[PDB]
Amino acid sequence: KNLINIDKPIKELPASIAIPKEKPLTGEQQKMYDEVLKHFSNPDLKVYTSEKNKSEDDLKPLEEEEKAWLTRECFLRYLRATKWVLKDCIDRITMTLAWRREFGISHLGEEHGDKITADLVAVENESGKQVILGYENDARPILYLKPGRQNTKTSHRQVQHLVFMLERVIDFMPAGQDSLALLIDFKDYPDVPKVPIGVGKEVLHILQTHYPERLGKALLTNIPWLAWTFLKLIHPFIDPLTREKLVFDEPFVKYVPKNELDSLYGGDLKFKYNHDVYWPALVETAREKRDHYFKRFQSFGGIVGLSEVDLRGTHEKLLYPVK
Amino acid sequence: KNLINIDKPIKELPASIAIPKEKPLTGEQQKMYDEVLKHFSNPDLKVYTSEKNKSEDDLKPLEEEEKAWLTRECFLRYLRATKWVLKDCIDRITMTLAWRREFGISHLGEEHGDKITADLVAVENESGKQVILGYENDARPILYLKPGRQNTKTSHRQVQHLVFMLERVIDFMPAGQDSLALLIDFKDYPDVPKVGVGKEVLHILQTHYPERLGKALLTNIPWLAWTFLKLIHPFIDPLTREKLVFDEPFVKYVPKNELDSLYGGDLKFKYNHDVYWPALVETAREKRDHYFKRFQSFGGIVGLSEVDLRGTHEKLLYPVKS
Repeated sequence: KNLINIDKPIKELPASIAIPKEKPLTGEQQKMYDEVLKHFSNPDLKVYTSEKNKSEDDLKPLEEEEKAWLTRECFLRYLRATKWVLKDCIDRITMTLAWRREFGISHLGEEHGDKITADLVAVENESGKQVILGYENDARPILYLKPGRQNTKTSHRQVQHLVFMLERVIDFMPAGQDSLALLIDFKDYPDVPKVPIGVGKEVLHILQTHYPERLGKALLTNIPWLAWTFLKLIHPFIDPLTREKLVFDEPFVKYVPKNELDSLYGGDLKFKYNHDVYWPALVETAREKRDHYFKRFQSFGGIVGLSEVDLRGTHEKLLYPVK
Repeated sequence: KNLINIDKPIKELPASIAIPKEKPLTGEQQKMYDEVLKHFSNPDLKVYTSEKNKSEDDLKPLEEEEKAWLTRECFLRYLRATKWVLKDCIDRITMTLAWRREFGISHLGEEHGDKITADLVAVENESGKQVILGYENDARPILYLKPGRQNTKTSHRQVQHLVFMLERVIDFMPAGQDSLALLIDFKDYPDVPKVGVGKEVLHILQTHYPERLGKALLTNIPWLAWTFLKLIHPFIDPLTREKLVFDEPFVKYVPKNELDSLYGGDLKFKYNHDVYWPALVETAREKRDHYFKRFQSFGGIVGLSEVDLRGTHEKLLYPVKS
């Protein structure tokens, strides 16, 4: 039958998928990067404790978990997102640090004090409306979004749930990659009892402001007829780089290995969502990844600027020693 | 209290809305335009009789009603849409002529032989899912699209209906304007009985109606869809996103006395098919009769200006270069 029955996240990137080569930095880009590193490596630096309630009178230094989040690639994502405008890059990183503090995820895990816990959001995922499973052609972990399986009413918890899953998919990043792939299925799921808007604006703000360069590819399917037409109509007018991220009306297998894809979309993975099995496995797997990540961070001096290639790897010597 | 009950299309652009003056052409654009004019003014020109069934062995000369469609502004719309690439402009105009013939609308009206008649598509508009009414700040006639009021099963007739309405809003273009404004309401309408096409509609819109979308005002957008629009919006080229309007008071773009009260305007409009449809069709018909009569009075030649065809002044504002 060729189908592979699976019910838990795939812990590692298979050796069959190579890690895409990283685009090189120009002498000047390398110079701006050093400026960002210097700024955040300042032992006296203090940052706002909140984004929404930002106050020049309430600043706090970088904690250890924050220094571990301020990585080489974190700097690069912001540098590229702000089009290498040093001042904007610094400001954005600072505001995301403030937001992570206000939102309750600045500690890199509930085990370090995060207010956003697995138990807090677990109910939101009981119908499997979001699933982390598999990796695509460019080694990007896959996040399935199935709005047609909505099981709860509009609430702020829905936002915390989304942020939690995004942070988890990020934990699943293999060494050498920092972008994810979203597979969005708009189909209606009647088997899922439907529950009987402010959240939209907060979701948008978070996605556009605090997760720069995370969208590697977006695979769309079962798009509503009318929505499809509007996408086709505006498509010729979307910036080249962005349009290349959008994939639709194409074989998903063309972008995702067959054994890494849900059979529901042409792959070989016979996946059925079972909460009492999938959720505990996801949380634990993510936990082990961050434990390793944080342990490496400490073994390398616990300083700002370390590379995620090194933090997520096991090689003895640093591939990217800090200047 | 300050509302106005209305149940039929507004026939003329009010004197209170000025027609935006057009930008003059550069010496180079002018040169290219003359090229288009020369090509389509060729007395020996023959063009395909169909787009989908295009055949080099089946070419027919331009009929009188087609020369009337090949206006100065028709050439310019295609020139602008093809980024002033002569070869592309000429090819596109030719395929649209071929498409209009195959689709059944190459005669400028059922009165001249159009296969697409008002009677043919009338039922598609019974629930008022599309309405032509009013003009906005830039004198663009307004076309309302209420997909939540769908009253029929999917079919090619729905396509014919859409094309018919587009051709009608074009008949409503005031002299000096050739772009329309679309007001789309995605709200669901339960009070309306419920129940490739999508691909055909896309092809027509993207290929045979260049530069017609002046403004697209959107409202009652679904939450999830709204998020995607906001997310991709920063990456849409400037000119295109300026055309899109949402999360803004429509009155900012449409005079209140030209806007449906459901969206903040003062027009209290209720769709009554037996009243609205006959008026729309007749008004459009009268506009087409005038347009064609003017065309004939000016020699019935290719290249005439829609400003002159839709106006009443005696002397031409845009004489055709001999």
